[PDB]
Amino acid sequence: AIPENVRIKAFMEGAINNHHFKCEAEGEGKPYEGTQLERIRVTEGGPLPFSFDILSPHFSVAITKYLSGIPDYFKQSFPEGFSWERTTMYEDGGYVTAHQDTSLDGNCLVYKIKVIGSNLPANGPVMQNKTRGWEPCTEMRYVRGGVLCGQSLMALKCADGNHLTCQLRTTYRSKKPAKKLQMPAFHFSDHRPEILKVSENGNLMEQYEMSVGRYCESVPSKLGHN
Amino acid sequence: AIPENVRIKAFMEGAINNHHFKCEAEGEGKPYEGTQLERIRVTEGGPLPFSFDILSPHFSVAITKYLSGIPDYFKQSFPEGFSWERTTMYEDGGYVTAHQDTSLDGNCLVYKIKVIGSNLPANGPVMQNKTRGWEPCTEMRYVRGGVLCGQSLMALKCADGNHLTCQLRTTYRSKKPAKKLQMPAFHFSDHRPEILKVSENGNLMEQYEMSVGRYCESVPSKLGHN
Repeated sequence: AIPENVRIKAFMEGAINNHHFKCEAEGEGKPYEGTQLERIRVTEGGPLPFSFDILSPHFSVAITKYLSGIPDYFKQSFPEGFSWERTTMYEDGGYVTAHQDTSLDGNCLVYKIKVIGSNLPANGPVMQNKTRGWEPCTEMRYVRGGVLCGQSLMALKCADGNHLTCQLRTTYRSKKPAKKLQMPAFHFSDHRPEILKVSENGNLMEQYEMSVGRYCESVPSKLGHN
Repeated sequence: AIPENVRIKAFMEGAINNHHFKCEAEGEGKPYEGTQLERIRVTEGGPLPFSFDILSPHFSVAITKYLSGIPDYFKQSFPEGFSWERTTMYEDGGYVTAHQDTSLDGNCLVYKIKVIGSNLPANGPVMQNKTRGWEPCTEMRYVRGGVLCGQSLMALKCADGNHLTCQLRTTYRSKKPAKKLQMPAFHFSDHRPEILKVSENGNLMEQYEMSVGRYCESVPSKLGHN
């Protein structure tokens, strides 16, 4: 009860260091193959005076290839849908909070996103546009207080060859009650967001992502643990 | 120039919430298979009034199966060796600092470890000794300041079914000069430390680990990145 191919519509509203903007996205994904493409236009407040990379991971967790029979908390949540709240702390003091709602309308995923960022250094790589996109990352996921939690570390490539790192904490909340859901055991999700193309003078980004839900298979347990 | 079969000698000393302890370990590893085993004896401050799990990840990064031809910063550093410094911040306020010196004598690796932990909640899982070992984890590794940096998030299982999480930051420092080293690109390492057995009335822990160095292979790049 999510189709194997869907449309995506997203609407973002936010502020980074008090610079307000809006975006709208139109795209498509394959929820069970874990692949998706979004064409994201900054409709208000652009071209942005800061790196678009900081917005990228706020623009799709129902689209994930879940391996090893791990229960899919997101796909299970339809038709009701879900939401999430995230906090991102950058190692240089940048601090980004976000809230998102996800619903499904026929074959269209609809996302509403609020992002507020503060305390980004004025002369850091984000405010100066010196960043070159994200490394892939792995997010840990586990159940806490009856909902799903995630955390990950991410690394942003910089022009000079450094990485700028951050820590993400997400609470995912199904709009179904807990007793209607099969909850997963502790596991991981890998993510790989990439900007494929920038046009309209920085106002139109084509962004691809793939994500995979799995246990750790590289290192087997001697105790039969996942 | 590190043998396929090595002995491990490790010596750890420190205090957690002002509870002094000391440990000696004897063990063995296969540096290219990424597998190892330490038999860890608590020789002072036993029986530990806190969970031994918080010590576990401080007891071996020369032992890693490196895939995809990634340059091995640690195996390259012999015969000179290397050291590391780490900080671990637990989500409940617990805070642990550590430093370590690693040398190779014949086929014997020798570790000297200093570990200091403070601000651990008195009624938290660690000090109540109510943890059940670590989930496997994924560390990101990248170059900074001419040395190697690592970061990870780890998750401790608790008796009540919850997880207590923490963030690690590690600076790894070769004793070879940089111009003698082939530096790796951004990559990951998976680690899985497990307690296989406990004996001598709780003063002897047998601890197994496997580590794998790698890129993210589950989510292919569309831009030809690793």
